[PDB]
Amino acid sequence: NRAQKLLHYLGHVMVNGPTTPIPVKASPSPTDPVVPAVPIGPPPAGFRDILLREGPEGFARAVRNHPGLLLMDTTFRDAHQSLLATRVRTHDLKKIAPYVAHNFSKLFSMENWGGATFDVAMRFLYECPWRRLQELRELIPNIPFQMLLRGANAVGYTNYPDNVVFKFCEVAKENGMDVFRVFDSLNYLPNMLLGMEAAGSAGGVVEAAISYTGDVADPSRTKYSLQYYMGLAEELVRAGTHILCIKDMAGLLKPTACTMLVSSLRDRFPDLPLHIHTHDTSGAGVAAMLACAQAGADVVDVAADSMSGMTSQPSMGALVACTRGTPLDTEVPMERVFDYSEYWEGARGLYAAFDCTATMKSGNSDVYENEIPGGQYTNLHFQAHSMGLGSKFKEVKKAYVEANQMLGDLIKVTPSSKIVGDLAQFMVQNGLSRAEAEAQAEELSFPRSVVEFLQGYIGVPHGGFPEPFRSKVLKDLPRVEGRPGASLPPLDLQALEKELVDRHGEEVTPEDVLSAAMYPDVFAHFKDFTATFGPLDSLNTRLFLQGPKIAEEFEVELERGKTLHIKALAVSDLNRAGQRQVFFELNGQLRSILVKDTQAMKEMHFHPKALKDVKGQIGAPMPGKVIDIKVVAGAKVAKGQPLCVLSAMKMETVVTSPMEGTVRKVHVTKDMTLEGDDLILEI
Amino acid sequence: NRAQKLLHYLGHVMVNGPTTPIPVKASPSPTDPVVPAVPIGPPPAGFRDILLREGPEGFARAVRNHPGLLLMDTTFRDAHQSLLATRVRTHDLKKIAPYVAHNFSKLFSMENWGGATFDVAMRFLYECPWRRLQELRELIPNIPFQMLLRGANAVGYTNYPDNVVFKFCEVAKENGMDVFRVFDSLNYLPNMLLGMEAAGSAGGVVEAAISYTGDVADPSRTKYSLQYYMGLAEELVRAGTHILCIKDMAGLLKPTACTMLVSSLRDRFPDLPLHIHTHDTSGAGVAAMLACAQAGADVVDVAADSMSGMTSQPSMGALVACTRGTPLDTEVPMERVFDYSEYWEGARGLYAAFDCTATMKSGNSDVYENEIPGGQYTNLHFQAHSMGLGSKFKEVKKAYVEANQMLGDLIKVTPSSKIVGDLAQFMVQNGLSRAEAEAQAEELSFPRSVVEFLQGYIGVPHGGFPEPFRSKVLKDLPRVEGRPGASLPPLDLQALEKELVDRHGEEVTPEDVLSAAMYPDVFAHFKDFTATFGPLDSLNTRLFLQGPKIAEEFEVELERGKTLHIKALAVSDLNRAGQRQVFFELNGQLRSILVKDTQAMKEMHFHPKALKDVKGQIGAPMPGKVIDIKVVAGAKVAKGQPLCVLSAMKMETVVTSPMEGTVRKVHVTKDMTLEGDDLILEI
Ligand SMILES: *C(=O)CCCC[C@@H]1SC[C@@H]2NC(=O)N[C@@H]21
Ligand SMILES: *C(=O)CCCC[C@@H]1SC[C@@H]2NC(=O)N[C@@H]21
Repeated sequence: NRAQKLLHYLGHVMVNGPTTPIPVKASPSPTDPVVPAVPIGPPPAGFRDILLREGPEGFARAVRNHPGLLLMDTTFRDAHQSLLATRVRTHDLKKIAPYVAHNFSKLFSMENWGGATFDVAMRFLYECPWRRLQELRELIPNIPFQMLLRGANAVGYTNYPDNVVFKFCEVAKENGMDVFRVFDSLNYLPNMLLGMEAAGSAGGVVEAAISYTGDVADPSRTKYSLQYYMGLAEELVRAGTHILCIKDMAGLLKPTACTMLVSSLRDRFPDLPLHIHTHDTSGAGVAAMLACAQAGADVVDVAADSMSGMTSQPSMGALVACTRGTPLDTEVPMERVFDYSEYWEGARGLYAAFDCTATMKSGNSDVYENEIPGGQYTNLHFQAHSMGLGSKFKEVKKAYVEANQMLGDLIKVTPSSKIVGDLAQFMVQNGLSRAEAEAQAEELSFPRSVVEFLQGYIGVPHGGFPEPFRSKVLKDLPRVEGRPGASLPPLDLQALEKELVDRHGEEVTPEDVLSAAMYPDVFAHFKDFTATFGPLDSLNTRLFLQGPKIAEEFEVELERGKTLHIKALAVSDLNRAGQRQVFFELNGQLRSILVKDTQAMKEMHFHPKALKDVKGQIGAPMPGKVIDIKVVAGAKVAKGQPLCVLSAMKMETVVTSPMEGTVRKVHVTKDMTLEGDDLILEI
Repeated sequence: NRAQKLLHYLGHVMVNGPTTPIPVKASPSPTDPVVPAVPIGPPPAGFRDILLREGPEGFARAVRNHPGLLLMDTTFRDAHQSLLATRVRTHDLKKIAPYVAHNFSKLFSMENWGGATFDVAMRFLYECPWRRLQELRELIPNIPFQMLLRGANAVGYTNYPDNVVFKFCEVAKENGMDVFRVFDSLNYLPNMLLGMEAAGSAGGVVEAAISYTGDVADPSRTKYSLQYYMGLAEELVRAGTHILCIKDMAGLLKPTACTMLVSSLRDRFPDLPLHIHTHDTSGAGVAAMLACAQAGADVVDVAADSMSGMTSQPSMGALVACTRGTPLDTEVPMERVFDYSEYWEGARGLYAAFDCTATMKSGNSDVYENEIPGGQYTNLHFQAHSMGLGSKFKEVKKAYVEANQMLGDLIKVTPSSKIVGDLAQFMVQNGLSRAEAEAQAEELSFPRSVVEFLQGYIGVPHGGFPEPFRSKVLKDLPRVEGRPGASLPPLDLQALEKELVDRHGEEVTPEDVLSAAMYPDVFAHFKDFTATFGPLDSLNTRLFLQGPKIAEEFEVELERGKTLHIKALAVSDLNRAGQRQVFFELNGQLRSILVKDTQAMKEMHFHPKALKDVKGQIGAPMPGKVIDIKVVAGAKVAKGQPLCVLSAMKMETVVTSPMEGTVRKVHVTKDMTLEGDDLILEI
């Protein structure tokens, strides 16, 4: 009963379309991604060998004592979150993972988990994220792995109790995660210290990421000054971080600001490794990374050349070529870069339904005025499409700016940017301005994320909440102040394990109860879907998003040894219950799949009958047209008296009543062409 | 391997259409024929009981001593030969045979075999005629059967040797035939005596049928006078016939001529039974039959009221009603007639593709000027449709009159009418008049039936052949005079049995070798078809001519006990070899049928290549357009010299020759937009 669920999925996708929401109506390309040649044998030695040999402090001293620029690949997580709405599957990553393991041994790390990959992998792709992590950990053994962990937000959207995040880092380090980049939205310091403690006690390398916004080189803006970042970095180094990081999530770091900030961090902490992360939204990413690498940055984040650009990271080939021959040489050969970007061009062609290039064709300097991050940009375009706002995204960006100013000049990264984007979609859908919605603040019903933020369930912003808005929206809802994670009670995780073993099965693991603690309803619907259709992980992307075509024999190997040569021969028409039939040739023998179509129902309405059991139910003895009614609705009549007269083709009849009674209502109007045995009078 | 051939037939009819030629593009009606209620038990006693009890002479004395008019039903043979091109199957006859056996016990006989039913049952319907005869002989035991046998023509179209017709009557009497109506086309007397001897020595009742033509009441026409019929009847009574018959095959008997001829035959032979057969083409059939029954006729031929009329027999209900209360009472109840005609209205609705009423909506008095018989009328319309003359049938009838006059005023019945109709289609297809084709008689190529008739292989006409035409068409072909059947050698029938057992199987019976003696190639193609698709006899007519529809469960019971509930679920698209696939649900399990489509082939042509193995094969290195040729076809050139120049999108190339040689031909013309690697010069 394994190929039957797969054929049910394939027929359901053929007849009804894909169960994924599709924002751009397009098909996957017929061209396959070209995987290059990989030398057979064990891969080279990398930085994970020195990590497992001498710990995180020796890893930090090795990355600090490396002559030249080090790179981190973000193609597996942040490139397709910025460009393809986080929709790239584990199949296309596993096809290129041995090439990366053989040829990119000199990388610092590789971000391939965390962010929005958790929620999208369970929600839209029907995959387990721990399964992707384990598969790529077997495939790439020589390069350290890196995950993007929020403060007390783990991989969710709100603050969690401490035991859940500690257990989350414990199990993620158990599965294979090496480097943990911990950041917070509002730069709220105890949430950062909590996330750093949870990441450090699990045994992993800690990368304390400071969220950057504004401009430190512009003295006109004084809220997030250079001294603000210097004090934040001083306290984060005082908590025992191993690598400091600057997360510029919108792409706002300019070369002068880069030189100023990295030189301040280098002459304040002379032996601490600096990592810079930026997006190339404004079009100045490679220039900013060259400014950082000359100012004293150690690791910078890149992506493959076909998977970089618009809202993504800077390009790997441009960073390799722009440092060739310099003292900052990365000594990576460019031909391996060419083959890797060749693969990702072929693989990006498969995801044309979620692609950024259907709307945005080049960069945009207006990110200097709306400050939207890139992953949020593509996921926000999808979310605005799925709520009817799919043709008003410029107004969503304008209300984005308005909602940033209205909520008190927040630092927008994931959670806070999700709050500002929810408020922007609310202000677009209800036509409200800034002052127009602050005047009606005590009347309107803001969404759960905005009201939950104004309560303070994610933390406290810099300079405090907007207190007139917080007084007008929150009437008497509880304002839990201080730290949200030090107030909420710990979830009994063995109770949740006991709650989940009696619903799905007995292969429920701690990874599953962490998936259900982070997302209860998404894990429930994911488990129901994978009960119905089974492991759709090992399908290719054209099969997953499009199904097969007629008379084209395709090969599916679900598990080890179990191979299936499947043809799709015909699709019938609809049955009595609105169901179609699909005919397959599975392993050479004919099989049949019955799938419910989803559009051919809910089309019926007509006039009711005249029920014969009651003599006071006067109906039409013959069809035609009501030409005159002789009764007043409310009086009573005798039997034999005329009530209504009807006419048909050369025929006219007068309706008589069979017995007495009070005329309740005249059910028929004037000149209503009714059928036979249809009710004209209730009596 | 029995349901597979049936499903192959059903899928072949679904995808490709019916293998029958269809003259009128229409579908069988969704209404089923309403079979009435039949009382359970043994049927009444009829005339076959007195036949089997006292022989043909006692049968003749019983039909001669019956007070009142006797009827013969022609609905099973002559009605659908006149109206539906002989296409009614054994299924629809078997559905009403027990009703006839229970309710029409007072019939004289029932014509249900012979005529064109043999050739059409093997050729277009894929049935054995002996199978129909045996099935209806089990179903109707109380009524004598009647067959229409030609002279020395048996059930064919030319004269046969004596042993074949004697064996034919032997086996037909063995199978269940009781009454044999023997007639000849030219009223050639020794062929009539041969057919009467073959029918009488087998042990059956002999009905000597005189073919009627012209008008005995009109003294202006003197060729077929009343004395001619009187002398013919005198010699046919002198040969020992049991029942005399007048076959008016075109419908030319008028009431005065009927009274004159039947009164002459009654006062010449006072104790011999007279049978009259007519068609209702002119619209005076019931009046003529009432005139015959009052003049002294004993049996008249009728048909069911929904299966009578236009070119068919007179109506049974009109004959029953017009003799009610008279001394000529038939004592048949009219309600049984109503139910029988109700069945045949429902069953005639199934044969809408072969129906007379698509062209002819009422009778026609022009049969007084063209003299076409009714069965020939419908079969001739089919034959003119299958030879491209389907829209020129009025010209076929005009050339019919011309070919009657041109061939010497023949008596037109089956063979002779087939000769005149072949000549009429020849004169329509070649635009010839009468004298225009007799002037070119020595030049043209008349068909095999006309030339074979002018040789005299069917017999000698009254007054001799047209001797200028017989001299001009026949140059030196052998004119076998006298009797054709007393000249030809007898066929070795055991040799033909030995020839047929080593081709099809070992269930080859004498009925099969008579079928192959009468029609060799039709029996061969019929045996190949029934080897491929099996016994298609037990299908209903909508299934046979139309196939099934999608998602409509139909029941087929091929043989005793073996029942099949078949659904048809889907039909795919075409394969590589142009074949479609049909999906069935046979007995509840899914089956697949692969049928060759017949239209999606024979579409390819383009320019040939330039073959690389020869250096003297100069072809186009790039596509484009020939703009100038610099060579003269015939001279020889050196290598490096320009030959042709070609242009494409912003590109122009000059063709050089690789070596020397003589330019044979310039293969390309001016401004021929050719492809790449396409030949421009042979050298
Ligand atoms: C669900 O659609 C997955 C994307 C949801 C929003 C994600 S979470 C990370 C990015 N930051 C943000 O505010 N939106 C993006
Ligand atoms: C074949 O199509 C069966 C009909 C062929 C002609 C038949 S034979 C009897 C009728 N008489 C005649 O001349 N044509 C009809």
